[PDB]
Amino acid sequence: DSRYTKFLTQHHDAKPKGRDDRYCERMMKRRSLTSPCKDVNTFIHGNKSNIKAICGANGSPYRENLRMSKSPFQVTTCKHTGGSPRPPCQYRASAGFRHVVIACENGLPVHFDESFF
Repeated sequence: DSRYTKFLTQHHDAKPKGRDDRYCERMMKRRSLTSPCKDVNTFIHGNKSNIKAICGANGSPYRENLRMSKSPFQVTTCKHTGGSPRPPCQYRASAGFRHVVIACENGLPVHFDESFF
């Protein structure tokens, strides 16, 4: 697989071990996002319940089909460097406490809008 399961696999790490370049390199490999190297990928920290609530009362409609969180989240964005689609995949991290924009379907998060950052 469902789009919700895919979203958790790609975008949720509750208690990150770090929030730097090496953290991104290790996590992109662990979540199988390195064949080919994914260009940009954000991990959202904290609990799952707060992320699901964006699809209800803790989010607001944003543009035609997206939703913006009403409060900020701890996030780490991983951006591919070197430009080779082939692994090993090197990444640069950008961590922050930011509002996030997602898409929801059936009350569940199914896509992360990387372009918002």
